[PDB]
Amino acid sequence: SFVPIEKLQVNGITMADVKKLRESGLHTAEAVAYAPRKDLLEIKGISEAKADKLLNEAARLVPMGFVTAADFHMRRSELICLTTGSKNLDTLLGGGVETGSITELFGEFRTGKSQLCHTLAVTCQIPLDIGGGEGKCLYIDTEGTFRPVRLVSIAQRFGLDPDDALNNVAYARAYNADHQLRLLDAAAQMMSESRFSLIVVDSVMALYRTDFSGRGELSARQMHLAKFMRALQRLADQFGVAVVVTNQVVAQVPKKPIGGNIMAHSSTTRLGFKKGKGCQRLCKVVDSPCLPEAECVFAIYEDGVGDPR
Amino acid sequence: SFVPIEKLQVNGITMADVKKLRESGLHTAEAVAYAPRKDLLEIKGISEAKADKLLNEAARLVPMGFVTAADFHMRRSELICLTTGSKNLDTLLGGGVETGSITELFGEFRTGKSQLCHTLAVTCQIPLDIGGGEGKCLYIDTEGTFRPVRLVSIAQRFGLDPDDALNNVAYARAYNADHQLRLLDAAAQMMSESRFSLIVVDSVMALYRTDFSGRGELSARQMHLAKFMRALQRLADQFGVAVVVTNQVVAQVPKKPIGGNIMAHSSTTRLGFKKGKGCQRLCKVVDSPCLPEAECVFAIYEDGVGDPR
Amino acid sequence: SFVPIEKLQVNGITMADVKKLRESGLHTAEAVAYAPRKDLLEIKGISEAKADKLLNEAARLVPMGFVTAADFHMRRSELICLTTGSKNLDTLLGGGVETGSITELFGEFRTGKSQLCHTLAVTCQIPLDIGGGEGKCLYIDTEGTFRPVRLVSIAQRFGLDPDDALNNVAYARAYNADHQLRLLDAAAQMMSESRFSLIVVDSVMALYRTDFSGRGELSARQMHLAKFMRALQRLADQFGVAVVVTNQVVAQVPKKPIGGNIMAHSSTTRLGFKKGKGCQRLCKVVDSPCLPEAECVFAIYEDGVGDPR
Amino acid sequence: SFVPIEKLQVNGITMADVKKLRESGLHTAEAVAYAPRKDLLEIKGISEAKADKLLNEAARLVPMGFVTAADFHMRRSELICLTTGSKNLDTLLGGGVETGSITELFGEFRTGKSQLCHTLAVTCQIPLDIGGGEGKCLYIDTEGTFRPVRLVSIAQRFGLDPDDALNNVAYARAYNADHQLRLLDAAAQMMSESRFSLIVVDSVMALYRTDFSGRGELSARQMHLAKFMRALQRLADQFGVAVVVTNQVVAQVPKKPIGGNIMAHSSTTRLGFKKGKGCQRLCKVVDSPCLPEAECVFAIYEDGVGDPR
Amino acid sequence: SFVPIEKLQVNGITMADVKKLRESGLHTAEAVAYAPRKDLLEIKGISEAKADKLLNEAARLVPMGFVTAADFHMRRSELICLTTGSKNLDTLLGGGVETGSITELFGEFRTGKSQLCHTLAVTCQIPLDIGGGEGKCLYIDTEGTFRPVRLVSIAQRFGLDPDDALNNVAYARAYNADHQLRLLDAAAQMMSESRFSLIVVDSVMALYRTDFSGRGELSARQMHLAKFMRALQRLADQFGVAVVVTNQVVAQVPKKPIGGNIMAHSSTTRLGFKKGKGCQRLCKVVDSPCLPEAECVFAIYEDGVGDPR
Amino acid sequence: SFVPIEKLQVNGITMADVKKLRESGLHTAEAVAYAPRKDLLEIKGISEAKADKLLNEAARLVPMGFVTAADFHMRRSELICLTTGSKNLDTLLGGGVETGSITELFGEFRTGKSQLCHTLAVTCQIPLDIGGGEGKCLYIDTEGTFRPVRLVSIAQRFGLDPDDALNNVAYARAYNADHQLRLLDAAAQMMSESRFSLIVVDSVMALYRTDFSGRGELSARQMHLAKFMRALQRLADQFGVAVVVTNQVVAQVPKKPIGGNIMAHSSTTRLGFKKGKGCQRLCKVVDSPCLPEAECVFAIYEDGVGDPR
DNA sequence: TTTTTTTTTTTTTTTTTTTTTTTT
Ligand SMILES: Nc1ncnc2c1ncn2[C@@H]1O[C@H](COP(=O)(O)OP(=O)(O)O)[C@@H](O)[C@H]1O
Ligand SMILES: Nc1ncnc2c1ncn2[C@@H]1O[C@H](COP(=O)(O)OP(=O)(O)O)[C@@H](O)[C@H]1O
Ligand SMILES: Nc1ncnc2c1ncn2[C@@H]1O[C@H](COP(=O)(O)OP(=O)(O)O)[C@@H](O)[C@H]1O
Ligand SMILES: Nc1ncnc2c1ncn2[C@@H]1O[C@H](COP(=O)(O)OP(=O)(O)O)[C@@H](O)[C@H]1O
Ligand SMILES: Nc1ncnc2c1ncn2[C@@H]1O[C@H](COP(=O)(O)OP(=O)(O)O)[C@@H](O)[C@H]1O
Ligand SMILES: Nc1ncnc2c1ncn2[C@@H]1O[C@H](COP(=O)(O)OP(=O)(O)O)[C@@H](O)[C@H]1O
Ligand SMILES: [Mg+2]
Ligand SMILES: [Mg+2]
Ligand SMILES: [Mg+2]
Ligand SMILES: [Mg+2]
Ligand SMILES: [Mg+2]
Ligand SMILES: [Mg+2]
Repeated sequence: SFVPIEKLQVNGITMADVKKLRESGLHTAEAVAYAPRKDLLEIKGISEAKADKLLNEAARLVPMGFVTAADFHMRRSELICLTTGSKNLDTLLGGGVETGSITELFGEFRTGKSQLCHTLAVTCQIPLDIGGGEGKCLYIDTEGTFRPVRLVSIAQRFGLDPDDALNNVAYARAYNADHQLRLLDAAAQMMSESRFSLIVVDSVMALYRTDFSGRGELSARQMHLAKFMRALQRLADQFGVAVVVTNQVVAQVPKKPIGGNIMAHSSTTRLGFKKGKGCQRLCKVVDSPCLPEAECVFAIYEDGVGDPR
Repeated sequence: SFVPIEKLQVNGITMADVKKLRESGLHTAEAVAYAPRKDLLEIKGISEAKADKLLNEAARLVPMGFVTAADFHMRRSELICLTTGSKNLDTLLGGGVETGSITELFGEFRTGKSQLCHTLAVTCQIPLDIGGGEGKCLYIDTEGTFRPVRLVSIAQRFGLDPDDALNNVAYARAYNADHQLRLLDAAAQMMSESRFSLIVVDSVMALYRTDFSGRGELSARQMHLAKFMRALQRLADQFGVAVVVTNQVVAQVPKKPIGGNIMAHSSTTRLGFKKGKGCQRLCKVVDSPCLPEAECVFAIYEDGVGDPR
Repeated sequence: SFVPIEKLQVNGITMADVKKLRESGLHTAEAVAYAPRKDLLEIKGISEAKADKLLNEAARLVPMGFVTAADFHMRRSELICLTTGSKNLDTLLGGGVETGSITELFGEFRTGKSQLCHTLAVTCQIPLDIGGGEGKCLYIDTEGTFRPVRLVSIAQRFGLDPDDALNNVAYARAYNADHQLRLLDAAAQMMSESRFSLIVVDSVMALYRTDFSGRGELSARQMHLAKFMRALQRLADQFGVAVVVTNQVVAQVPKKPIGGNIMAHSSTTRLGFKKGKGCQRLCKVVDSPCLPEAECVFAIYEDGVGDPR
Repeated sequence: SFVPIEKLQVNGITMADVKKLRESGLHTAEAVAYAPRKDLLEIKGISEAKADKLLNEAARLVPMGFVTAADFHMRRSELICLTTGSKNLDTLLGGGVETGSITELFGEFRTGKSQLCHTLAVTCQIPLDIGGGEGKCLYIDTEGTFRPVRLVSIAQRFGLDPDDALNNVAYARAYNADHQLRLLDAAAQMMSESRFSLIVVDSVMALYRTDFSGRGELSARQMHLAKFMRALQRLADQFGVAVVVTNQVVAQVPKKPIGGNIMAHSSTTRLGFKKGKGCQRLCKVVDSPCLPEAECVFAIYEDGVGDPR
Repeated sequence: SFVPIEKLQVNGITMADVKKLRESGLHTAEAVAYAPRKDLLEIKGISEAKADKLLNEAARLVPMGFVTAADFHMRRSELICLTTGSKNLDTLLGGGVETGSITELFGEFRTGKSQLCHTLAVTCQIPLDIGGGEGKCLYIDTEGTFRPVRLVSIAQRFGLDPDDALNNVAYARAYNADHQLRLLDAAAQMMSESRFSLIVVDSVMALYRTDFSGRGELSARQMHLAKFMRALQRLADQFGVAVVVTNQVVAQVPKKPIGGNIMAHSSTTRLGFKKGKGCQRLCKVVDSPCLPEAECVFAIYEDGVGDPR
Repeated sequence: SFVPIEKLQVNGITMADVKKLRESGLHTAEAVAYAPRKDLLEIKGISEAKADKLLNEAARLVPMGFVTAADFHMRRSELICLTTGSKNLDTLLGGGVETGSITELFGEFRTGKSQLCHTLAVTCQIPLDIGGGEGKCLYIDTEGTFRPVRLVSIAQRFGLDPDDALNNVAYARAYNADHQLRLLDAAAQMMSESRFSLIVVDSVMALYRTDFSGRGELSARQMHLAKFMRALQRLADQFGVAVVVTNQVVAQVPKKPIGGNIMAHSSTTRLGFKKGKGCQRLCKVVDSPCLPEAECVFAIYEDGVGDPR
């Protein structure tokens, strides 16, 4: 899928240089190709001359030019989608959650945002012919609501062994925004050794709310958030995984999501959740580059997300 | 349990540094590990190149990284749950009140919110064999309804010596929101010396209602409340105690709890109380990450909360 | 349309000099005539007494002097306008999108900026008698929202063949600001071999946000952006194409476009988009040298941009 | 109103010397009278002795000495002023735009700088008894915003014939700063053959911004600009025309014009524009040798600049 | 006042010698006394053994030797001082502008430098009792900002007849630096026939900026400027008049006057002007041999320079 | 302190020879003894015989031979040292300005060079017990900055009577370089009839710059300057007075004094001035035969040079 | 064989928050 970063060791580029690059956070040749020159010179040990040759070798292995739209159409026809467990939602989304972009879920409390993430963390492991991804899951939790018992219950409905299902999920907790950003380097390091398919951030704005307080700290908060979103997009470009994030709401003094224009402009797809009758929930498509606006109904059960019975 | 803060005395850090840190409000190595760097560059005497040292230390002692979900599942099966005195309530809660998270109780007047807190203040001192926690209780009051004469009667039912029961509860009264926030530092200091198991806040919104008035002060109220909730969650993370808070209701213009979206998103479990016939009452699960919705019946007697006769 | 650069090989200029000029990014005689002397001296091979000869010959081939306003009036009556697919919008613009200048579209999320670009990428290929351009399209994407499926649906409505329509669009993705500026040399190389009529940049400011962070890098950011805008205008002068760019908005601490005074002064026409009822949207003329301020309504359908139904 | 340069061949000077002078860029006897000797001894062919004869002969035809202030008052009380189409503006300026000096207009985008230039290009042709000039216009454009449709619309309001109006304006487009300076020699050549009354430069600093970049090229940029301003003032002295230039603004890191101290000291009159309500605009006098500070209001209509209802 | 030159005609000196001296710019006996023998021998028709007697004579008429400081104090106590029209300014300067020395004013655009010169050109004619000088004014303008209209208004405020005020000012315009130096011979010739009391040079540095461009011509520029300043001082010594000159500023790449050390060392008094609130301006003493540093406030009105209110 | 020239009257010598020598400019036997025989030849009236006799005489009256270093060391102990009015300066200079040598001060404009000379002109009359010289002062001015009011103010601070203080200073003004050289003969004649202690030249290079312009005339300027400095040193040797001179600076294309190597080698002590905060100034030792290189601080007040508070 | 001089010039915006309270 990607080009190993060891193939950049020619014409006087040694292994110590590659070790310095890995210590900086780059783990593939694509990561080197996508970075600007001013970024590479902020590493203690990389002189101006090398920074040029490094950029010349990477471009020979990673294509960056012009193609026709027919070629891009053919390539895009081969991306896989992940099933949500509900037929209504799969039809509404055009197949499921798609790899290579960012999907956002928002709503008020107990509307079902964490249950769907739990369901996807299982369906990302199953065979491709039933809507799976045949990969692993990386889960980052900023609120403390992750529950392995739900995973154990869900894995039985899809014919899995609970031991392997629990072994194939990597989990981490974050305590402030700097730690939240720091964890992405470890994620990138782990992604280059085995095959993953999904990343979850639940939720993305909870710690920013209190780490920066009031007017007078707004600009710095928005700048930090923009850096985080750019890093997530770069990971999706490098490894071809799906990315899912959650968000909270506030009242207009009737409810709207938080994070402002930075949040609104950088998400590929946006979905809104609402509370229904009993165990039923309502879903609406709020933003998309290729889908119309519409609505549907789903339900929460002991074994996960499904269709109303 | 935790790691003493005195272990951050390896290199270039003197007892004066730890004294300054303890002045700032930190009494554990976890507290230093969980704080952002921008927060450390605010204590007179710590400037730079030292905050970066205290951060490198306490990460070797306190883990912050990825694990498997099977390890997390094994660790979570060791948490303690405290009995409520009623079989139906314990069955509905999946065991009782669980350490490490936040539970909220809401309802209209004389629905039984304070009697349950009084009963929990006793059940947390008894041995783990019968559903206790073998620890002390910290009780903060903002309405003036704490009555030590109920504790004597309740303790006489569980085979406790009344004088020991009364000596093992710490009590404080608050007069405004700033005082309420300030008491938490003293709580942390006390918890770093002896062993505690439970914390009660009764009630959390009573003083906010009158300290801030009108739409022109609404934004400043919610930020203060968010800071308070974050501090409570940090204490629960540090010491592994249970946290219980109470809340009032209002009319729509049929009744809903006060506090807005900050309150609704920051709580882990939510329970609603209603009035029944005679001494009986009804309880309902309104929000939870691993339990379905259901209801049961309990009763109030001269010896505490129990099952209907 | 343009004078080929091979006509400059006279009176001592050989093929090696033209090869060096081409490698430096010049592909037409007009490009040589528009460059200052200080620019030519910075190319290896051109020393002196040769740049002067090149400039004299280019001025002989390309006119740069005074004419009467009647001649310019006659010449400007032969410019082509491209239809947007909506009659209200075409009337509001005096005919459509005009070749030889720069048009800017700004608004908040999901207001319809990318859908109009997709529609224009098809209408630039149809015959002149129905508002087409009879040429090819070049598309540069910095956000990853280009979707070939919309082109098939839009091409079906205008009587085009989908395979031919997909073969006549050239597509490229950019990953940082240096790469974005670099792609224009390849664009200029491609335009001198076959006929194009439209260029799209979607969007112009997305990567500048994160590549330059905070105050202290603001001047360098603005200077880089000024260079990019000047290159776009030079391409429009050289080849007689239409240029369309998109832009994001920010809050005033009620919304305004980003990019400052450089962006405000560099654009020829400026249009603002707003969200309406259902699938309807509103457009407003914010700046123009020959049109008054006015407003209209348009709509988004499965087959593109059109009039309300 | 000027002495032809053919009067200098009296005793010892021939037609070849005058041809050399004309090729170097001198077209009147006043031009020879105002040039320093070091400049004359720089044309191929002209040596000493001859360079000493011309300088003497010119002094006999162009007076350079002391006079009384009463005589200067009498002469200055016979200068033409050009109407702007608005009565408020004419009152604020003391009659209109003054021949023999330099006027500068600055402001942010779409504040009306180019519309007033378009109106003046028409009013410079009408008879003297209604505020006109009975002359021709020369227009230099560095941004590409010149539109003859506005001229056709404006000429009808004043009773002119549109074909005559279009035949009496000379137009040129500049592509870099060297070309911009080079066009003034052709301007002088043209002005020595027919009667003109106005010159427009719109705008003056647009190409300097990008032709020189950064700290290391600031001195050369300012020196080039000083030469351009001196040449403009020389033309105004030579032929008795009015000179109008436009300028852009930047933010103070609330807005100020660009060009430094050279521009600020070189202009005779300075006016600032601001955006009002609907089609209304505000004008302020920022610098002048004989007028106090004050403000007024004007408006833009389909037929040019006028009074607010 | 001064000793006429005709008195030199003794001991075999004819009128032809005196005419030859007058043709070279010498118009008094003090001028011949102040000149060195080397300069004298550069005149055609005056050779050795003639300069010997020319220098021997004029030493009996003009004294050049030693005296006591008390006598010089007595002589200096009889120097006229002109009034600026403002009491704060007259107090800050010790009485007004002093005859026999050089005063320089510097500042940025529209700080009031030319208005004060216009006011002095009137106050130099009023009787000695009210602070005048009872003489004529000589005015040299290099920028083109002289306005006789202000003189009428200013004269109406001091009880003067406007026509006589306008007839008592001599005005000249300079077109390059050689012409600027040439005009001083005519000034000296005029001053030997009628009584003058003030000389004005408005922007002594404006033409030097462009006449010598860039490094490589700096030495010649400074040498020419030094000659001009020396001639000004000689005139002030010869006729006992006051001398006022103006100057521009540049940015320190927070502003400083131009001209270098040659200008800084040859000015007796230096004053800096700054912009205030409304029509108010601030003045500061920057250099002087007998005054301390201080500040004051003045204002500009339709009748000239005056007190803040 | 000197042998009168009238003491050289012996056999073969008459009054006419002494009168002729006095006319030439020799006033003491030391001057005749120090004059090489070649010099005593252009004096019309003395060719041979007389010159040899005069040289033989004054050898017995003035010692010309070898002495022990101890005798010279003892004789050097009877040297006066004038106070500068500042304690820091007196400490840095080792006591004050010393008689018998040459001191030079240099710096930029308004650095305090003339104020110190004014103060010395007064302190040179104070009694020896408090650092005086009990003599008169000779002042030569080439710029026109001498102000007796400062002397009157300074006299009171030291207990002197201003009427008497003004009568003990001789003042002269120089108009060109030849006159500047000529004044020294009169100075020497004056010093042979009364007791003087100080001599001041302010400044020494102001007229040389303009009397000799540019290259080609160089080295004649330098020969003239060398002669002037040799004459100054001869006076200092003859009469045992202190000598002080001033100097200007130029920029290096950070500033350096003017005069070349002649001035650099001829001076005995060199001091540099710099501007400080408020009325404070900084002094630096740049050259001295027997002193280290240190710094100091002083200030200027209404009564002269003093300590920085 | 000889003997140093003399300063200049401004640039360029960013970025949302947060519910209240029964009546006959
Ligand atoms: N085992 C279970 N069986 C049925 N419903 C459950 C179970 N666990 C949780 N739920 C339901 O899921 C809801 C919580 O949804 P969640 O995704 O945690 O909300 P949020 O949108 O805040 O993330 C609760 O209303 C609860 O009733
Ligand atoms: N000793 C007691 N015996 C029986 N019932 C009691 C006793 N003390 C209080 N109660 C009951 O408890 C109720 C008070 O409930 P409480 O928890 O204080 O209400 P809230 O929900 O406002 O906190 C009263 O209705 C009262 O009847
Ligand atoms: N196939 C389709 N049919 C109908 N509407 C669509 C279709 N695809 C996208 N849309 C609508 O277009 C809108 C997105 O507009 P777009 O131009 O991508 O926004 P932006 O202004 O951010 O570029 C969405 O609201 C979506 O509902
Ligand atoms: N034909 C017209 N009728 C009415 N208003 C017009 C017409 N043409 C242009 N305008 C108005 O003039 C303004 C453009 O001002 P302009 O002078 O070009 O700006 P700038 O100050 O940038 O030069 C626009 O806001 C536009 O609405
Ligand atoms: N008749 C007048 N009445 C009031 N103020 C005037 C008049 N004429 C000129 N001014 C003011 O004088 C100022 C110009 O000052 P000036 O001395 O010309 O500046 P500079 O320092 O550039 O020479 C302007 O700001 C203007 O407002
Ligand atoms: N009477 C006074 N009171 C206070 N300060 C004065 C007085 N006279 C002159 N000065 C200060 O002395 C300084 C002039 O120093 P001076 O020695 O003349 O400079 P230079 O080094 O050019 O000769 C000025 O800055 C001035 O402020
Ligand atoms: Mg939630
Ligand atoms: Mg209650
Ligand atoms: Mg968008
Ligand atoms: Mg504009
Ligand atoms: Mg000015
Ligand atoms: Mg000085």
